[PDB]
Amino acid sequence: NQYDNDVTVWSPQGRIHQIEYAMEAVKQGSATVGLKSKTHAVLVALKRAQSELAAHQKKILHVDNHIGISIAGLTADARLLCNFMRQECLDSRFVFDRPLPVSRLVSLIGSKTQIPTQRYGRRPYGVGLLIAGYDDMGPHIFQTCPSANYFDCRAMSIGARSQSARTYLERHMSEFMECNLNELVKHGLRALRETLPAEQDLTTKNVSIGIVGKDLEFTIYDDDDVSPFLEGLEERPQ
Amino acid sequence: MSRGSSAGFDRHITIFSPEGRLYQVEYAFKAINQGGLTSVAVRGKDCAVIVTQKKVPDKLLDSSTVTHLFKITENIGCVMTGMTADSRSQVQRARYEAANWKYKYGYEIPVDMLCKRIADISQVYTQNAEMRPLGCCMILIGIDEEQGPQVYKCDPAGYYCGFKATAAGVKQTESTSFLEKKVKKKFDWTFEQTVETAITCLSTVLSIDFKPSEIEVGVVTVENPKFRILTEAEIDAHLVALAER
Amino acid sequence: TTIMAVQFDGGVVLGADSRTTTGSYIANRVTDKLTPIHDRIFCCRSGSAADTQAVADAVTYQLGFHSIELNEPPLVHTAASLFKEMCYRYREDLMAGIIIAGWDPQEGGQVYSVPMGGMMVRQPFAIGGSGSSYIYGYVDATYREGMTKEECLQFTANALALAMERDGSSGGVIRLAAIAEPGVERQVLLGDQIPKFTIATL
Amino acid sequence: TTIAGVVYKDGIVLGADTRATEGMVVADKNCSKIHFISPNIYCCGAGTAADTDMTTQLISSNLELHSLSTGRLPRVVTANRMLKQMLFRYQGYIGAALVLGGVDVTGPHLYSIYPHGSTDKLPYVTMGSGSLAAMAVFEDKFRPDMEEEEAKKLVSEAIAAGIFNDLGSGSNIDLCVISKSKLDFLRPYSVPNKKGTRFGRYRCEKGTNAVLTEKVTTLE
Amino acid sequence: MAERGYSFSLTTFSPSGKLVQIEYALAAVAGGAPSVGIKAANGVVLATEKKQKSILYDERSVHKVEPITKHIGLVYSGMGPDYRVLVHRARKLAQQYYLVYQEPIPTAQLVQRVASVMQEYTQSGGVRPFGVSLLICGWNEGRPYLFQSDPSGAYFAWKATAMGKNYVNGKTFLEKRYNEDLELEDAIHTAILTLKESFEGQMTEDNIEVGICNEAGFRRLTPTEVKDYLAAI
Amino acid sequence: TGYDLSASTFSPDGRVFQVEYAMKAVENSSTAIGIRCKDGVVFGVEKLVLSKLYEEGSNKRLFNVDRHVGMAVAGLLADARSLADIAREEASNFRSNFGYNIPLKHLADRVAMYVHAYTLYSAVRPFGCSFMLGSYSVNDGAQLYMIDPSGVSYGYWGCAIGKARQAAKTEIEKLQMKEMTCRDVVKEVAKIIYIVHDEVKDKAFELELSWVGEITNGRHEIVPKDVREEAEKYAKESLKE
Amino acid sequence: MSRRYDSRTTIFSPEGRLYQVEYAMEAIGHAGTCLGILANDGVLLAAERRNIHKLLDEVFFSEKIYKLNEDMACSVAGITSDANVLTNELRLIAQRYLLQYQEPIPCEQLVTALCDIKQAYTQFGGKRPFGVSLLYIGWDKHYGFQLYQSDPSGNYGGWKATCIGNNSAAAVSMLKQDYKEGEMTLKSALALAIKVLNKTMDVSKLSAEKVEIATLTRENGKTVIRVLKQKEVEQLIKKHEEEEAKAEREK
Amino acid sequence: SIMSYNGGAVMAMKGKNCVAIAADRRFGIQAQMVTTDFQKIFPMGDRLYIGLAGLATDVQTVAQRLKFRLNLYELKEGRQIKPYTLMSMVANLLYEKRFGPYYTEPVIAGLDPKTFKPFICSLDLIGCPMVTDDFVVSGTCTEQMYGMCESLWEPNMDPEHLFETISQAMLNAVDRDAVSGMGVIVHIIEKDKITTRTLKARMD
Repeated sequence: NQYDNDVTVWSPQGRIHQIEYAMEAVKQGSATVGLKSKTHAVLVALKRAQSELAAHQKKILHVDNHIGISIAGLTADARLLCNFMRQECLDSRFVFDRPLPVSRLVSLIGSKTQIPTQRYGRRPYGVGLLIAGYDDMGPHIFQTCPSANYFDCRAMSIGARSQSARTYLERHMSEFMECNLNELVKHGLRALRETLPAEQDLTTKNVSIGIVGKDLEFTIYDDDDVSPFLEGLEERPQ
Repeated sequence: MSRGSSAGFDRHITIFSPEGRLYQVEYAFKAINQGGLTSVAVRGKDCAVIVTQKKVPDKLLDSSTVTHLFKITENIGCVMTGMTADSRSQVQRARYEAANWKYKYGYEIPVDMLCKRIADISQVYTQNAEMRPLGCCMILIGIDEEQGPQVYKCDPAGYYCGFKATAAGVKQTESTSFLEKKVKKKFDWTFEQTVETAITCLSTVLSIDFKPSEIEVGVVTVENPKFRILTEAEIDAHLVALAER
Repeated sequence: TTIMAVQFDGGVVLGADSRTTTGSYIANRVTDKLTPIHDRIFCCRSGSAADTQAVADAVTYQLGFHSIELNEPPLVHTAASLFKEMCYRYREDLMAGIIIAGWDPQEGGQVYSVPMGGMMVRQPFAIGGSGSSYIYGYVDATYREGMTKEECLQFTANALALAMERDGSSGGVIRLAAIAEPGVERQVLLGDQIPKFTIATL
Repeated sequence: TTIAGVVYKDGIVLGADTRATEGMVVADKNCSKIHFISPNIYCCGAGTAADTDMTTQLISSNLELHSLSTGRLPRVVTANRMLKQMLFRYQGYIGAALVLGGVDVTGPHLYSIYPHGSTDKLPYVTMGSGSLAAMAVFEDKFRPDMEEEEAKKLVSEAIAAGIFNDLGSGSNIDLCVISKSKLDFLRPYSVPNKKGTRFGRYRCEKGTNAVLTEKVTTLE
Repeated sequence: MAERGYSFSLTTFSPSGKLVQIEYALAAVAGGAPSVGIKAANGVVLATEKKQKSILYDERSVHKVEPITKHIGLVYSGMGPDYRVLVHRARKLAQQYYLVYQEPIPTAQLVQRVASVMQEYTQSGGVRPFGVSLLICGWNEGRPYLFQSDPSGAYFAWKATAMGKNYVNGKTFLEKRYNEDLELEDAIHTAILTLKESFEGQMTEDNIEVGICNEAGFRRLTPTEVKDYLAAI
Repeated sequence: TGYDLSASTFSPDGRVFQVEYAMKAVENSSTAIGIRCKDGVVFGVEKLVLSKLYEEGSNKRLFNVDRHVGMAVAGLLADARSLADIAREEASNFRSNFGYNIPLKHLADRVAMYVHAYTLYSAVRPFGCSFMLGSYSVNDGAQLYMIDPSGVSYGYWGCAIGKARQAAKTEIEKLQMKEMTCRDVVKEVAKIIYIVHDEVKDKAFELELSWVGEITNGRHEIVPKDVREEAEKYAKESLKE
Repeated sequence: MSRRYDSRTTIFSPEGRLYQVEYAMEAIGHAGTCLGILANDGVLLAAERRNIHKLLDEVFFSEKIYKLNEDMACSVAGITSDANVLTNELRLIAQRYLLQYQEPIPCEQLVTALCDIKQAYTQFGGKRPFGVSLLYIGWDKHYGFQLYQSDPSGNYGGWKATCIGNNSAAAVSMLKQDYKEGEMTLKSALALAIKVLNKTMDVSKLSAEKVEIATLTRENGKTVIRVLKQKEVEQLIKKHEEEEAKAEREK
Repeated sequence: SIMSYNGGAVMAMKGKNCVAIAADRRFGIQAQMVTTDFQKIFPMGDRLYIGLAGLATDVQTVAQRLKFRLNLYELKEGRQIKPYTLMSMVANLLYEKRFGPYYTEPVIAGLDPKTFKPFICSLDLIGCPMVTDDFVVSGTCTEQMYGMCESLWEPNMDPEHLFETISQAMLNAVDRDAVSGMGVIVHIIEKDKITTRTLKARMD
């Protein structure tokens, strides 16, 4: 139709269709879950392999010693945004000699990604981000969207089939805050597993875990460092 | 070509129709009436008066902020008709142009010069395709030392002109015919007669008896060239004098 | 050049000499150094005539546009801030010492000094220019709190006369301006109207 | 250069000498230093002659545009404002020293304009290297509301003082009288100096000069 | 807000080889108020009709016959604000010429520069062509000049011509009335008669504007002079 | 027929349909109200909780744009956030240039003109948000302005924007807010917000409250937890009859 | 926005064609006839005058023939104001070369520079092309007398005899039949031009006020460019009429 | 100092219905002579000439740029430039470089086209024009030229007297200047013909 090609065209219903299509771009990606306790923020990303002979695509990126992200949607847009966030964190450490507070970084992201939603010939970023951070206010989980809106969350899941993960997180959100690190990671892993097909199970090949905490700088566990977190997982309840 | 002929994008951008018309400019003239208000300006022998319709439907609206009367300089006043935000942008541009003219040339801008400047700026919108013309009309009043009171009107087409009397808005055709009748039977217009003529024109074309809160009045006189907006007391005095006659 | 401004309860008094020199030549002996910035706001100017004239014109323009936009009489502090911004931004290119004095409904009578370099300070009274060095002791010994408009006018006239008698860069006539809520009253002291102080002989 | 101007009861009298020196040698014996700005505004110029000519030409052109646009007579204040803003933006690099005089709807006005962009509105002004002699004449003999003939005599006296006491001034006195009803461009107004009468006859005869080659091109 | 205009042409070639936008600008011109120019032996007369739509309009406020220099005059047929743009540009071009050469611009030179501006608007990005035709008169080297500049940017030198409404009939009338050796007074009479042919209603000294160019320069006729000429007719 | 695609195109009736579509975007957002009493301004927003996974205070629609000026928004939140950044920039630049706090009327005019600049061109899109600016000072009093996507700015005694603004305006009309103080206005604002909310259409919502006035020494701030809890209890009691 | 109102002037068509250039060529075909003929002792342009009206003031120098520098001249067909733009550009290019080398620009180099400008408008910028075809006549020390023709596409070529504008194809057929290479003189070339213009201007009879003729020759190491007077064209037309009458009498 | 780097002298003089313009012919760098036929007088029309003194590089540059602009002018307008218009064009060209000036001081001598009234003028290096009725000089020996011309010039000289006067002025002036001379070229412009002569001169 005539209203669904340009990001500068309002539809007669008060919507912008290009922004919703970028939202669909985020929904096409593989699932990822983020949750926080009193002291830790955990991202667990289900990685997807294009072929049987390919490595699983990286989903968790370093931003700074206290901030990491997991991505859904267009990977190159995610790399653009990650470079921007890294530059902001380095600017903060250069000027103020302090780590940039997470919510200020998320505000900068929202400001940067709102601009192309109003200018002709631009497009929205087609990437959704889960941002795990730790600062003076404790742990933080943030969700950023192609619409440039962002949410402070107790827990969140984005990507394909993320509604099941969101239901599980709804169920155990009351438990999350008093969990220790291993229990929190296991909650995230169960939520991520709820988005899997029946045949597929969580393995050290398709699971990536990012953790940040009070005394713990942001760390990524990919293949063999994931096994201690996978050990002890009960079989899928079905 | 044929009457009301169209070809290409002549109904969407400011390019010529086969008859040589600019449809977007005509649509902007209709945008003026979209506002739903009417204003009248009348030139006396020693004064110029602008009277605009003031409508405040709801009591939640702070009435003191609902004005179509603005002062551009100390001595130049204006009434705007049409789209409110376009009107306010044009008012800001006029204030800037006046201040800059004073700064560069060392004397206050004449009313005709300010009207011509605004008209040039809007002709630019009539000739460039990437922006729409403003949907507003500006009426300026002032006192020139050489020529007396001045009433000038500029429109979205970039056309401007000086007037003995003029009107803008929904009922401006009826207002113009009424003012034609009043100016044909020319008699010496004092300040009171000019104000009464403007108010009676608005009241007769809107077919309502007015109240001091329903209209807004601004004046410039030779005795006091400074532009001043009449308070509700002065307007009510004028309205009483008009009602008794 | 000697410029001076004094605050009293309901307004200010400004005063200046009228001498503009080029070296030892007096190029203008009746210079008007008291410049209206707005209806109740004046500036006294010292330093380069081109610089102060340009800056005063620019500030007049900005303050007038700002006052039209706000539909409010300008604050003396706002004019002083505009002068300060201009003088600080171009401190390497300008030689301008300004006194900004005037009346506000919100603040009353106000005197601000914007010396060379572009700092801004409010003072009970301010002096400036090359002649001002000779009257620092006099104004320190003479000024008292609670002077009326007439006392302020006499104080300013005496100080300016003393500076004009000592400073070769000052002279001519004394231009005074009293600014209050009712308006501005300007006067020129010339000839025998200028306060006289006998030269000590023998 | 000596240029001067006075305000008299009906208008402005501008005056100038007509000598232009290059270094310490007289280059131009009859230099026109009073410049048209508008039919009611004139300007005498001193300083860098090229700067003066170019600045006055530019302002005259801009004021002509302004008066065509407004359909009104130019004001002296407008010329003053344009000149001072242009000169200030150039920070004294354009070396034009101007005496700007005119009569507009507000009356007669006289300004001195300095190359750095400062102006003075005065009833009499002098400028140039002979400016102090002319100023001495003015301070000795100026009175307000002089008649036209009195003002012309006074300005010619001031220019003559510049001519006879400043090495950089000489030749003729040029006047420009401006009132609301007329403009008199008196050039020359006075000729106080003339070349001395020749007592002899230099040998200048046909055939005196030997020629190597010659070429005559006929024009159609 | 974004201040970037369009960079592509709005006037392009049709399959038959025509630029239709320029023809539509010409249609706008042909709908304009009649204008007449007549070049006499000792001057040029430009006469236009300005019949206001109401008595509320101040006739003296706006002018259609405009001076460009002391020796060049302008009149138009078409759209008035476009005319104001071109008048401002012509005055600036004449001033720049005077600044470079220190003599008044010859009429042909100014016509060429104005026509160049009009062509620019026929080709540049994001603009429509001007919707006016100009009649330009001037006096140079003891000689009168009359030119017409069209919205395409093409200009012609004329001995007598008409623009606007009923301009074909005006041209026929001119070519059956014009002769060489005509004086300026008789040319003024002929121009007023040409306006009268297409005029509707009574012609008064306020319904029309007349400018003349001779050795003394270009000037607009005051309504009293026009009234005298109308009485003579 | 293709007249509704750009803000640089007028419809034959003289309308700019892109601005009207942006206004429709505002009409679908949840309700925010502002009330100007004799000694301050109080803002109340009904913030819909779309997911229980969200934290409290996420996606807040009340902003501090200057020490003395608060902002209540409705519509596209990202547009509203960019406009809040614009308002902050305007206030800060005004303080830097003129040396005092920007008057609320001037800030409203500046931001409204910035908004209007996006209704003229095909190269940009009109903002899909409307908002209220609230301020208090001793010199200027209490002031409450509202700006819509077209760029129109008006002063108000009470204002509502969002999905249910007509019912909210009806509720506001029943108030004698000209003689009231901020303390009792906060209760009235909470009651109006609780009234206009639709529990069937929308499940859960937080009540965001803020105020500026002599109570806060002319500083816009979140209403303290005690007053907010008291106001919520009073509003819930008023719901029951 | 831009995209929906963009005419796309500088893009290929599915057949590999540039439509705006072809339509500009149609415009050229509409315009008045210009003819160029090269002889052994000079070169000439003969253009049909399309501004014919009794009320038109007499033209200053020529309606369609423009001197470009001391040694070159051109004639234009198509849009007139576009031709004004192009002739100003040509004069600027010639003077730039003269400033750089202190020698007059060779004719082909001037044509090539202008054709590069035309091609640039055909390839990028989104503007419409110039609707002008040009004939150039000139002399240089490299190739002597030269005649060139350039198109809105930016193509150019040198010719012995060529024609652009109205009825140019019939004129080219006449030239192919009648032009004699290596033996033309300015007199015979002028006669051929008069005959060609007689055929091409079939509707309107040849009169000296309907045509403009300019000749470029060499005298004493100078280049002389002259537009013929009305009486000279009248004499040429009279001579052509006599030739036709005698050829009829023989037949 | 910079203006004297190459030396050189140009002079123009007014006759009754004629003009004369003369220049020295030496091209040299400081004290060393390089050539003796350097052109300093350029024709800008049938009866209009400009002589340039100053830096030889700026002499050549200004002559070529003036020829550029004059050719464009005479193509746009189908007429020959008048001497006053040429003077204004030269002044505009020089003032365009107000702060980076060309180091030449032009002298213009000509007859009015269609009027044939003699015109002479000189300009300084930033383009301040000076029109006189008797003579103009430019170059490194202007004091000597002033002495000669002020002594010898007379009003209403016929072209032969004009030739003798300008010749004697130039010869005796450059005989007294170290870095000018090595020959003198004189142009006499009348309405019907132009006469070019080279004078017998000292070569030291």
